[PDB]
Amino acid sequence: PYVPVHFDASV
Amino acid sequence: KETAAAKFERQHMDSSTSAASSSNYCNQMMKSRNLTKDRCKPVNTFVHESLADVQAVCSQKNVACKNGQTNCYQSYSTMSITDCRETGSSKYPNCAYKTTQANKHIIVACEG
Repeated sequence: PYVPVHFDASV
Repeated sequence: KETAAAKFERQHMDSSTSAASSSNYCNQMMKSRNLTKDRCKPVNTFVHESLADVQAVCSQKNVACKNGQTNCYQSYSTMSITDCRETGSSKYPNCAYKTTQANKHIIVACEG
């Protein structure tokens, strides 16, 4: 499945 | 070896708390999550939401990552997050962080 692998930023 | 997905949960998920409860949160969490093992990670963000809610971000708003990659996604909703940033007194192995609570949209890179 397609999952989060990196936290890029908070906006 | 630890999977990139598993590394994501360890480094950034904190579904057991709704928000940072004290100034010591970052210090305690960075340590317990093993983020200060080889050196002090300078910045880190924890998300205080269910894993399912964060996993769903991979099907939300597709956007460019800060480095130009095209597999980033922005949450439609704001989330309870904690920002951890190294303090001037931080010195490996006694890594020290400032805890900042916030509610913002998150941007993650997804793979599958």
